[PDB]
Amino acid sequence: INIQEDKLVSAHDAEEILRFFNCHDSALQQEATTLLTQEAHLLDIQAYRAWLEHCVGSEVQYQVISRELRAASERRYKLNEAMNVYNENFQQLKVRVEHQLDPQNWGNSPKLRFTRFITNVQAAMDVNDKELLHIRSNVILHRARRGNQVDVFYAAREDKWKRGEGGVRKLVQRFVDYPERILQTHNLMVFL
Amino acid sequence: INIQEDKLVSAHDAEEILRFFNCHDSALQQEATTLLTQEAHLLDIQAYRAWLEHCVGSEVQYQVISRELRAASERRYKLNEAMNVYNENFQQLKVRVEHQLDPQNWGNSPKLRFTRFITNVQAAMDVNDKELLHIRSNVILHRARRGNQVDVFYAAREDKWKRGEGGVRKLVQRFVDYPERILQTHNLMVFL
Amino acid sequence: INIQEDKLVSAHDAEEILRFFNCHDSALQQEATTLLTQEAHLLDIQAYRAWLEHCVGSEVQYQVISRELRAASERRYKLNEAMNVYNENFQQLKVRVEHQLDPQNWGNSPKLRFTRFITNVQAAMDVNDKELLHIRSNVILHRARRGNQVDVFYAAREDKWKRGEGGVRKLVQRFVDYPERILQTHNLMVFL
Amino acid sequence: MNYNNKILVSESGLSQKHLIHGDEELFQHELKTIFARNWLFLTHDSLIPAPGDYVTAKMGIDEVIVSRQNDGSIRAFLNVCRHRGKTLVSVEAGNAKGFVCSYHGWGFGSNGELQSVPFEKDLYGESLNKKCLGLKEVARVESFHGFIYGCFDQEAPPLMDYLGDAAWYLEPMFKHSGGLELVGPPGKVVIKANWKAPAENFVGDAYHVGWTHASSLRSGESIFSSLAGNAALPPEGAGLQMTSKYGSGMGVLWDGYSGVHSADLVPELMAFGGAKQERLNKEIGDVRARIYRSHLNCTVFPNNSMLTCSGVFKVWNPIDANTTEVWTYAIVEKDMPEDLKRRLADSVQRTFGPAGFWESDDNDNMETASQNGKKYQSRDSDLLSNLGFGEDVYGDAVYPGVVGKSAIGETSYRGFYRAYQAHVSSSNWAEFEHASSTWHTELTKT
Amino acid sequence: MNYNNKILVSESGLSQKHLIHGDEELFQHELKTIFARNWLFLTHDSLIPAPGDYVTAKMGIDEVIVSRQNDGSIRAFLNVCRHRGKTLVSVEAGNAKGFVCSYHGWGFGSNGELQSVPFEKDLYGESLNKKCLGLKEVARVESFHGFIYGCFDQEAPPLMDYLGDAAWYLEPMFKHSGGLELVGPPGKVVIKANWKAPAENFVGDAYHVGWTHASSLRSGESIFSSLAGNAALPPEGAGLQMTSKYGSGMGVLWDGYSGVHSADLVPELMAFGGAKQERLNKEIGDVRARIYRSHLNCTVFPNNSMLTCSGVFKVWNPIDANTTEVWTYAIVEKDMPEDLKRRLADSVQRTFGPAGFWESDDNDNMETASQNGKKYQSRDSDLLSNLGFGEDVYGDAVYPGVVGKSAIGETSYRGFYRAYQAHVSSSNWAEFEHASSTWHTELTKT
Amino acid sequence: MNYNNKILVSESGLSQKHLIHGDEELFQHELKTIFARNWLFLTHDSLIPAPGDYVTAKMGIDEVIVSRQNDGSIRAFLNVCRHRGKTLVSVEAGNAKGFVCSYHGWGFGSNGELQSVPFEKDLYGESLNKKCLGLKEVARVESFHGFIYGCFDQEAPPLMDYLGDAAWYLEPMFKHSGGLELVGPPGKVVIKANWKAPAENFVGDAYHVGWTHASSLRSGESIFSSLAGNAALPPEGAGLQMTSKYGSGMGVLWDGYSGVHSADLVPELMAFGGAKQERLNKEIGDVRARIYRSHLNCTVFPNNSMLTCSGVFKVWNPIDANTTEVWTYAIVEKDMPEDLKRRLADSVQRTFGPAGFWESDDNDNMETASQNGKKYQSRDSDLLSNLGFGEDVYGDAVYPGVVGKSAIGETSYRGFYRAYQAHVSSSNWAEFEHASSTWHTELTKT
Ligand SMILES: c1ccc2c(c1)ccc1ccccc12
Ligand SMILES: c1ccc2c(c1)ccc1ccccc12
Ligand SMILES: c1ccc2c(c1)ccc1ccccc12
Ligand code: FES
Ligand code: FES
Ligand code: FES
Ligand SMILES: [Fe+3]
Ligand SMILES: [Fe+3]
Ligand SMILES: [Fe+3]
Repeated sequence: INIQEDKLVSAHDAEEILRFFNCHDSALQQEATTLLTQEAHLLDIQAYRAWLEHCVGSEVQYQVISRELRAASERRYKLNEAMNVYNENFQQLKVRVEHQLDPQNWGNSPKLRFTRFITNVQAAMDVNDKELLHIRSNVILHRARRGNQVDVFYAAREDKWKRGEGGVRKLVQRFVDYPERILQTHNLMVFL
Repeated sequence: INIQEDKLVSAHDAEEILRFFNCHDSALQQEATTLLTQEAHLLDIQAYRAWLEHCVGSEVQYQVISRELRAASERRYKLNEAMNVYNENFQQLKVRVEHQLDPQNWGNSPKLRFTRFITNVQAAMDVNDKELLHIRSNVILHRARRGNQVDVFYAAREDKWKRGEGGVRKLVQRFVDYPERILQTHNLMVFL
Repeated sequence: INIQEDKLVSAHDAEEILRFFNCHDSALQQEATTLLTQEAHLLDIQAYRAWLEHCVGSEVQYQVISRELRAASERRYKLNEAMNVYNENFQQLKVRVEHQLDPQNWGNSPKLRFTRFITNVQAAMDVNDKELLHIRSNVILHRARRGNQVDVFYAAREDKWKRGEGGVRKLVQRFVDYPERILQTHNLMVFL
Repeated sequence: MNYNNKILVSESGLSQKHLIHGDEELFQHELKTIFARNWLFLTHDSLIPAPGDYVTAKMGIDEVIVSRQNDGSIRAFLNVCRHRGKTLVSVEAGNAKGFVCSYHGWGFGSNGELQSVPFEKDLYGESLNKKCLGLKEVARVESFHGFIYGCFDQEAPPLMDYLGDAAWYLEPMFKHSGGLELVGPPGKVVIKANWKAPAENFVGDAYHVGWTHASSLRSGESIFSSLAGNAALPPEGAGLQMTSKYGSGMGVLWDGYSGVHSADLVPELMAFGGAKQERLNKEIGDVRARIYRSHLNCTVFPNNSMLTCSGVFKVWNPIDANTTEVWTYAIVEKDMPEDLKRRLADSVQRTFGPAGFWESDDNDNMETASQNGKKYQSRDSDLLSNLGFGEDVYGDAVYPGVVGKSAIGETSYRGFYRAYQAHVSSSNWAEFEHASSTWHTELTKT
Repeated sequence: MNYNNKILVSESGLSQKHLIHGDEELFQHELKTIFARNWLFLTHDSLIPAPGDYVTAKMGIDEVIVSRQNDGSIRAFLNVCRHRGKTLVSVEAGNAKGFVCSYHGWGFGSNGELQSVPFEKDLYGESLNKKCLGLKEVARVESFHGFIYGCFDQEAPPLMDYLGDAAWYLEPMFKHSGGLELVGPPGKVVIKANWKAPAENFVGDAYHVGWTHASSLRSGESIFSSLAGNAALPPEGAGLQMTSKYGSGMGVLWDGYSGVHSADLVPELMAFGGAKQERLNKEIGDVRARIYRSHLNCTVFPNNSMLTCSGVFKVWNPIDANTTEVWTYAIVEKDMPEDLKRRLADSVQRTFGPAGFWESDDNDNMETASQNGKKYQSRDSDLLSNLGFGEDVYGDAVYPGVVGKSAIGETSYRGFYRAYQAHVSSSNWAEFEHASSTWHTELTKT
Repeated sequence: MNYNNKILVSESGLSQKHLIHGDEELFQHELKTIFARNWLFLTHDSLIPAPGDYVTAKMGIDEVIVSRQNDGSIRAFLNVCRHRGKTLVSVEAGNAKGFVCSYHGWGFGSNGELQSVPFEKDLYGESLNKKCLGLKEVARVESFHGFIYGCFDQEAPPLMDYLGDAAWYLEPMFKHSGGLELVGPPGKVVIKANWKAPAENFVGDAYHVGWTHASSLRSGESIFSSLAGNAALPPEGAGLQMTSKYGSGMGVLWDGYSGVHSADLVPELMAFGGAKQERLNKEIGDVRARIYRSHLNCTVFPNNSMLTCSGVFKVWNPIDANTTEVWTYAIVEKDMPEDLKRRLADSVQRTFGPAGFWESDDNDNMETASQNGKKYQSRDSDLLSNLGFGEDVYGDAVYPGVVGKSAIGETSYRGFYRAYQAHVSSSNWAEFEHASSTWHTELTKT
């Protein structure tokens, strides 16, 4: 993509699309779909320890940002563009998992209900690191609790997955630029 | 999954996940996707008779439950945990189909509009019954009527499908544990 | 489908379903999925020029209708049944793309955020024109802007795609019958 | 609006202003004069049978905890912490000796008492008067054959007296059958209707059944199937309608013991009810034994309704003038075989639950009638309930209450709305009683 | 708020309190003093041409059924059953001899009469006075060259008189062209704006076009393309503005017959309009023939707007102070070739429909201006409409009404808001007339 | 409700009516008597350091533009165009010399002045008094060590005086540390709570921490981890509570410089704070140097809160009685290493941001306590804040303000609500002052 002509497209977005338009490997797309479907199943049943063990690499960066609204024509104001809703290493994810599982987490009784919808899966091997798999996917995440609370999250995920212990592919980076600036879901206490 | 360690996970959910992590058959996942996409198409165009004929087995149990909210630590109160929003045999589904098609069903004029989104498809053959296919999938169901009524349903479906008349795979069990305790969709008069 | 028996089914809908139940080509479904996922990616990053160049055929008709609510039993009133929310040729799509990209399109600052979820993909070659590919898919489209504006669109798309310049498959017809009669999304200024 | 003077319901209950289904100021006024004053359904013994068992319930827009005490009584308390007002209990049912607040950890007993305060000695010393900090208790809690009702107003009549002439009709099924159980948990669904729309429908509306439920009648082949599409009117003497001083009323459709249940249940039910009727003839007389196995569509004023024999049990929980949370339970006779109880409970939900195909037939009727009450040109319009007026009686030798001796009419609407208007225009029970001293005379005018 | 005394609109319409776009109590007051009092657009002959044809329409927040009678007249009725208040008709258009209620099956004729009641003889006997139970009828229904308007207030002026000086400007296109057709069905979209925001914009706002619509002007290459980004001001004598006693007004942009339509339609349209103009010169004179093929941006008070030549026809249906349901039709000249009518209708929706790229340019302007009317520090602030004040005339020898002889100004805002304030502060038409006896003098002060 | 007479807060701030968290009429009244009267947080120098830099901020429900002027001062203006009321600026931050309206293109300077009007000469001539059409300016804008507050009421006390006795506690961290920076952009999340629920929690609520945050305490292994599940009460002399005339207050937990940060940050922080404390002993004395590195949970009345050392900075932006938009920034000491600043900012958001696991523990407490204020049986109930009453002092030789010399109590609630009641019952600052002339005496009664 020429971002001087396609005026609304960011350099980052143009780079990411180049990644998937080039070598299409049908089998890799299927592998990626299975990996993500299984990850989502574990998360939906609140098997957070199993998720860490089976899905998350020791060197993970798990990051969800919220970008400040700036003018499309802005070129002078150069202060921190975004904040980190999540920016977690494995240890920090483990803290969040222990928080979910703690029997004095009062907000988890009665038990929450999660349902995840994963779509638009794309997969490509990294050119330079032949063991790094780029996976892009979109998620709709439905969280229901306490009779009449219903929160629905929508996001695109830019992931890198790599083979780890036992040759199991695990998440080493997830990046989400959350599309809604002001959350209308009470919080973002869900694993996208 | 060890549910003594993964404290939030139910025995039922742990059993179901074991079913799909074990023999992955890529072709079966594709067959399952086709079956469910075709089922959803028939339902979306309100071809309810065609759905019964092509998709639903004579021995079907079609079940959607609503579970009462109980304490995560509850161990003494042992009365009926759930009610059946649906718990239908083939005959009962036929009654509901005739109700939809009746020209004095005033609520069906003007004609409703349905759009279904099926995702996260997983398929595995039963170990003991080599002709029974377990299929798991999630559905978002959008129902629009009467200018400005819009209801959106979200659910995970645990299905069993088996070859019937003419070797056509048909639904013999669907189980949904509906995630929202208090419905905010006027009713649950949709086939999930 | 027999529409005299399946009383709620339109002749058009019955014809379209006949198209996919007949020759299932698994590889074609995969090709279709890739095409639509790539199209949705281009649209989501607002690469509207790239979308026109890579995805849209010179002879395209891009059409979204809104159908007036009429009685299910109506047989006498025969005036225009629907209006065209979109009914665009390539030139008209280009006008809309230039409108999006114009630096005095004030509504595009701060930049909008789009996320598309494409599901239920079906593909079949046309019987008579062996170079025409019929693709059906459903879309959930999430548009977020201006802190707290969130609009979610839901639709089924009936597409025809054909190989054009460089042998690239491009959209030559899209038809959507929008399911909600009164829009509750401020406008329908999104490419479904 | 001046509720002392405004004629919202005309003399004899013959009509009501349409605004009653839409006006939010009136809704707020009903919280005081209807819901804080009258008896409201909480639960059944069958759902909290053992010491420590509890459920949550709504009373109007308030939420209460309803708990079985160690002495076998039931007490109910606002689900609100006495410290900084947090909701105490976030589940629907359970068993516990007490409830601890998740904010600052105050612990209340099943009896409502403030039993513990974290670090009380170190923080409050001897200063905290825990005896004065018990949960706010529902003043009155009484049972009608296991069905537990509450009332915030200490001055209310006893529940039995409040049921008035309706109790006589309920007793064959509620008492003489050996007793009923409520099968939980309930279905729960929000509809965009005023609570009065379904309440009036269940109290008194046999007229709608053939037309509204044409498709459900045709499709289920239930015992009342002949009514579909107004193809047939029930025969003369097919039933009656009744109403009472405090607003409760019902229709009686003779012999319809299988109710709305599809042909799959009709034979077993008609056998079971007829067998019990044969035994009851000797105990309570032929007429009351027949009432036992007759279909009663009843509203216990204000917002609890039921269909006996069909076994449908409803609470129309108010949220605002055009929003109601519908709770649906099944009622079964305790001495039915367990397998029949299970099938009957599923059939109740199949027909009248969240995906109840019969209930679905009513949605647009209830919702649009309610919402039209907000529309400018309809606010001051008159909803009509005059069918059968001038043919009702009171003091009949066989059937008590204000009675219309016809299966289809609007007798029960008139009694419901007479009581409603008397409450809305009154500041307390004494004033309601004064406004109701000629209640039956008003209803039987010509 | 005391609407008799509160100055919501200042003398000469020069400013308005911002709260008028946000205050819900005022919205409720407008239901009475604006929507229940004035003429509101219903439909066109072209949409209900044959006996039995009907459509539904909003009048304020009320819904009405608008039906072609056997005698060729049109009558309109509240879409509300006279029994228990259910909405009668759930579709937008059709053909029928009557309407049956889905609740209890009462049947009303196309003429509003209660024609049948199920089982009337057996249930009501001779007691039901069906003659008194016809649907509540819209008091006044009149046509302006096929465009059908209704008014709930019997005391209103005839529709022609209500259009006042605006009628003279509309007649070349509405009458002398051979007549217009409305192409349905309309687009329907909810915006989070007060109804007055788009109403004032269409009545009077040429100033916004170059800047608000910069992108649409640049992108479509329509005939007005030179305005994009305020790159150019229209020439002197490029147009005029007008307003009238009862609040209707418009801008006139000379010769702009292709309007907002993209270059794909410009040549055919400019040929078609010029040819008709040549014929009309001889019939109605040069000035009025030119007005025929000039772009009129008009609001017919209160909430019906249009762009002639562009062919955009709008109803700003009120929902609450910050919610409006926008209905968009296309208007076409009946003697246009059918293929041109089709293309023009699609282009109207392309530019100003639900996905209208021009209309989209206005969303944030309308929505935020409305919502800011709720914000505490803005409620008592003054929205300005003083552009051109002290240069308007009345009684001109060529152009009638209060007229600003410049293409861009706020003349039409001042007339719209003068009428608005006179209605809001009046209890009936007689009082509005008294409050308007010096209307043009007020508007032409210096 | 008569706000002059209604006792919403009892004498000495000992209790509050629960309706204060739910009543929408009171919310509207607070817009006038709380938000339009008092000092509200806007931004920090660090976010608008250079001429032309701006941000948007809420002040109550109003939105303002906050701009760095060429002379280095800061001015703030309503984000509303002076023409027809459109929102001027649709972004959150930027750099510009002015702001152009997207409706009709009026251009305002960074100084609020109306600088240009499109085609002014041709349209308005010399008639438009642009000098009178500047954006509506926030009357008062003042800084507390770089933290910028605004007030719409010209009569307010200077910000320093308004902070009263709270300023003494803040100065070690805000001033003597070398100064703080605010790290943006903030997280932004809507909760279904009244603004007062989190405001009172941060001002004064140490009691909830062990129980509410049991899971976060156990899971993070932060320095306060010993409190988890009320396993331990802090030692005697572990801290104090204070409050002030104009309502600001805080808790002090001695030495807790690592605050809520997990063990990953504890050692570096405890080293950094202790090193600075050693230097500050000589400059401000031991007690104030210790306060610098002690955890302060503070609310700057009405709706700005913070946790010093943890570095959490909050604005509870009001939307309606049960809706609040929560803005979360991080505060860091300017002379910290940049890598530590980055890690501290991420940790603030990890714990108290949109996905803050600590903040999540508070959601149900805040939301349900607020929503229960709407429920009929709770409106007139009393929320209790009596813990520690009769043990507070004023005028202490070491610690200023009304002070409770214990780590856990409700001193700061009482001061917050005393000020709240005095404002709600007053028409202006003079009346608040009269109502507050014995403020400390009221709070220290026995
Ligand atoms: C509300 C709901 C159902 C019924 C009635 C009222 C009244 C009579 C009746 C009779 C048969 C079946 C259902 C009903
Ligand atoms: C509202 C909408 C469009 C217009 C106007 C008012 C006023 C003038 C005008 C002129 C050209 C095109 C559109 C317009
Ligand atoms: C609100 C939020 C957190 C706290 C407090 C108040 C009060 C004390 C405290 C002490 C340690 C950590 C957090 C807190
Ligand atoms: S709110 Fe319940 S213990 Fe404080
Ligand atoms: S409400 Fe229309 S027939 Fe009863
Ligand atoms: S509303 Fe801002 S220039 Fe007109
Ligand atoms: Fe019914
Ligand atoms: Fe415009
Ligand atoms: Fe907390």
